[PDB]
Amino acid sequence: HLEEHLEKFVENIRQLGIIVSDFQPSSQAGLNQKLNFIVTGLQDIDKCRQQLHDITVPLEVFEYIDQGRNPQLYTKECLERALAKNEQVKGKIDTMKKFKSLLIQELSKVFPEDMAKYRSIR
Amino acid sequence: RDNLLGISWVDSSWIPILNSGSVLDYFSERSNPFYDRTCNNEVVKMQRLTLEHLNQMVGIEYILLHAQEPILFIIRKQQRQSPAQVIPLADYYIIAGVIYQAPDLGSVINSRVLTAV
Amino acid sequence: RLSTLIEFLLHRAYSELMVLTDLLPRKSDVERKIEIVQFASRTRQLFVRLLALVKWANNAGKVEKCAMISSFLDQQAILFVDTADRLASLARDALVH
Amino acid sequence: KKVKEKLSNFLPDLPGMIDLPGSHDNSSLRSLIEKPPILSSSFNPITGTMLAGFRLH
Amino acid sequence: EKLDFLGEGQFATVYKARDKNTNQIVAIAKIKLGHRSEAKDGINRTALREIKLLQELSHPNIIGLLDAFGHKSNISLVFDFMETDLEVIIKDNSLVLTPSHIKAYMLMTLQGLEYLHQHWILHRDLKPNNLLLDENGVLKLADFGLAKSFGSPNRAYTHQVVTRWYRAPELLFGARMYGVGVDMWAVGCILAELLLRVPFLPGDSDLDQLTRIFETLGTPTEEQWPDMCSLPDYVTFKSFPGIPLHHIFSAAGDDLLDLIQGLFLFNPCARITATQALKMKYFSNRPGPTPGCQLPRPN
Amino acid sequence: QLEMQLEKPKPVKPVTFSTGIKMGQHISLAPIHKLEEALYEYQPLQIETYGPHVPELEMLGRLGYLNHVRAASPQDLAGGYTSSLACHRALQDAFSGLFW
Amino acid sequence: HNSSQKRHWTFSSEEQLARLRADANRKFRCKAVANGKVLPNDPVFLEPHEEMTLCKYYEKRLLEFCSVFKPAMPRSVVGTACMYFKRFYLNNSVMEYHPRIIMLTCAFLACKVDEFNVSSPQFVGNLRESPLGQEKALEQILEYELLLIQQLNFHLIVHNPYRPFEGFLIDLKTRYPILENPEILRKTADDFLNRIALTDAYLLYTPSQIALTAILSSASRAGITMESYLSESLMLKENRTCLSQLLDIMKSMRNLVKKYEPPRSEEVAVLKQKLERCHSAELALNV
Repeated sequence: HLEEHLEKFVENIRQLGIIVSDFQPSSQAGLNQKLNFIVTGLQDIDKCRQQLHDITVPLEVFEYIDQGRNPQLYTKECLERALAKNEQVKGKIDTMKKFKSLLIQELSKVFPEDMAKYRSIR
Repeated sequence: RDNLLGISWVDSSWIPILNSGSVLDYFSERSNPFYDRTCNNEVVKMQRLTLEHLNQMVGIEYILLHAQEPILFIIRKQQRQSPAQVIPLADYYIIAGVIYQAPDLGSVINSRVLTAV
Repeated sequence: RLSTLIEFLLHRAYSELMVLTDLLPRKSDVERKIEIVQFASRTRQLFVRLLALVKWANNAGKVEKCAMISSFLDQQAILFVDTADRLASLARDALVH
Repeated sequence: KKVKEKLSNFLPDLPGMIDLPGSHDNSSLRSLIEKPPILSSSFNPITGTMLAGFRLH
Repeated sequence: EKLDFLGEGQFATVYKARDKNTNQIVAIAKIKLGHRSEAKDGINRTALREIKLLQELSHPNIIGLLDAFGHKSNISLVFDFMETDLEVIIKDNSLVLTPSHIKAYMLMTLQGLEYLHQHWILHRDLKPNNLLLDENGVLKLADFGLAKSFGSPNRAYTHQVVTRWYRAPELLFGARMYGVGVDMWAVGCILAELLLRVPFLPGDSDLDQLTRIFETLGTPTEEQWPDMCSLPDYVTFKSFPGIPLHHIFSAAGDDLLDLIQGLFLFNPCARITATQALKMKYFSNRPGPTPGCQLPRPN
Repeated sequence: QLEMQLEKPKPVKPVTFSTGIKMGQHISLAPIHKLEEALYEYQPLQIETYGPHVPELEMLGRLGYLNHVRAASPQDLAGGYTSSLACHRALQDAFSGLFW
Repeated sequence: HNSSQKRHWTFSSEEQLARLRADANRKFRCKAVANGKVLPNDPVFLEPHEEMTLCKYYEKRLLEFCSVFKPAMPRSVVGTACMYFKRFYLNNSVMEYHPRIIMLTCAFLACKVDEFNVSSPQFVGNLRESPLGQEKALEQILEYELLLIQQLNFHLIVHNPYRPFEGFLIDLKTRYPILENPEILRKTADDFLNRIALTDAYLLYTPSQIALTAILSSASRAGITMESYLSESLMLKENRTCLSQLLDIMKSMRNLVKKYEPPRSEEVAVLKQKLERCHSAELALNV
């Protein structure tokens, strides 16, 4: 929440500081370093806010961030693996359904009275 | 321990589960007269991982020499002074899951002549 | 777990900045500007990857539900294989004797 | 929908090459998320020596 | 002249370089503390102990406080730069692991321990690390922060100070008094690691670590040193059938088998002594301890 | 690459086989290796002093007396630190020096 | 101390100490004159013997302060502190660092080295001072703690004459039955030891020999002489030679003890007023 906007303002101040210290400056460019230290202090306040927030994140998010993609791709892949497991399990249960139907067909062919009493009892 | 040439050691369970990969393990079953705890294959199993470590730490390394898939699996005992330096100590051959020590061309002949004469 | 990583990132950033400020008067100032902008690139990369994290913090709970789904379906697959396994252990071990 | 949305539209506002991977960055500081750094010292206040060190040219 | 910034430390910061004087390489320490209180306790106890103990302990297997100054608030301690450390060396994937070399490392560590025990000053906290290897490879012991003297007068002896993994069994109980036992059991766990290649007993926190030590050596016998439960804090641990040393590290030469059995012996009284261990015939054997000229070096 | 690289030059000559066909191709054997480096720094006597002397185990009147300010005590004895360690430290330290 | 370390810091004979104290007095005098705050040889500058007398009376007061510490204190810690204090003024002058700051600091550093693990409330409770004034002193204590080690050459271990005493008495309970139940000997020896500690004995003589001489003086005072014990030590190297050295050291120790006396308070207050005025004089260091 607020940690995002705070660290974003910190990163933009860091970029402006890199731009200013990249350029020769008559004005006291120590204000850039002071704003960087104040951003570190506000990040400590945001770390208190992160103790308030208590986010738990898996490591593969960190690793896909290392690959430089969206973590949204990790969300799509977790959703895709969920649907892959659900597809496989529904397919196994569907083959068991077809096999049970075939078995009761063939046993009703070969044993009439017994499968009749079974279809009665169910 | 009287005469290592005159000892044979075996075990039925390991017999059906025997393959080129497991021959060293069968020699390693422990309580086997031919092999010893001092061998470094033991220090490797105690530690972790078996790779080019026999070329790194050089010493007593029992290694398979020649292998026939069903039964024949010959093992050689080497003493390394350094990498790329091998000194052969002895040879133990396993026939039908039965381990024997390869007789010297000369100790065998001496005993043989003695019995005949 | 992201709170601990946030605190550790802020600590490592402040400590590396302290080392940079310590060597700042020490380093030759013209190339020290280059070292400063290199360090600024380091901090920007740390902070943008933390920004990616706090972006994904909205999408955390759906991945938690996906982990629940995946565990459940893996459990049912192990149930199928266990049923077939116990039937094989019936048909080849207990009935032969 | 397309899920190859760049690491931009995601991290878009920050300047610099945000998309660039950690291996390409070659930064010791970046290697930190994978293994957490130890909090050896608490954050300290800014000092005059730092400003004297910088001050540009 | 500070020339390098190896990094910060647990209660210190280190820089590697040549001093105001000679060009020789040395590691320079800068004092680290929480000075925020307007009532600071001045310097920390760990620092005070470490500096004087290192200065006094001068041995080919002990590092020493050489030069020492402190014009500013800063206090500077001078210790010789070393190559690396045994711990990371054996921690890394087998680059060239070797027992004739493991035995040489053990010999240097034991000679250092004998000198420290003779000087009448226990090394309170040998941990796997905190042991340093130099370029020649002579290994001298280093971290001395937690050490204390051990003597006849009764005094509050510090407790639970040692790390859980290397805590002595008597310390794990909750014992108010102690002896060379802590250092001996700990060298013992470091040897264990060199042979096994991974840490011997893993304890997440006090009780779990005590349980795992007991599982590794079995329940201590009643004959061992009865009063093992009569020390101040004891909990009957699981009645393990017990495993021979042969079980945990599967094998090696039996002389090594004997040193291990001996450092381990449970009665603190019988834990083998430094002189006793050197005198063990294992050191004087056909396998030769490495001179250190051929000692293994990684990167 | 025909010149600087092997370019199958080693393919032309293989000398039948000396690894699979037969391991009796060794013939040219050699050794004569030496090192002469064993049993180094076994000796543990580094004893130093500028003082008189005292033995490690007491088994004497001092052990028989077994008396300190508080003598010895049982519960802490588990702690180890048998008074033995005690008198040894005490005497050794006292004897240390005596003649600058 | 076969443990070396103090082998370097064992000044050998009376004159060297006298000379060193004198030289530091000169050093401060000169630095100040050169700075040129004052014309040379003004009234304020002190004299070394007067400085030593002020130091001894104030040190007896410091020993009383160590004794009245609310938590029980091992004799080792008190001794460590006194030694540290004497050795500190062998390098500098009384004026450069006021004796009160030095005494309190030696005490805290000493406690930290000797592992007494003092509680912070216990230390503040013992001092009879206003909390604000005690905190002002504590701020100085911090800076002067680092300053102490700098001028102490970082040599912190101090050999305390106790351990040897317990040890010789155990040897007494075992090797010689000629004397018996030597505990009267124990208290008298303690009395001789405090008087020995007030002298430069710690600096000159070996501490083990100091304990042996205290035991010998106690024995002579009560009716026993240890020729036979001296004879067991003669059962050793140097053949006859060891005994003459032991006797000479014992005689010199007896002479210093008989000559040493507490400085009179009337004289001490005059000196105090002078020194107070002295530190109230303008030093000021640097910008």
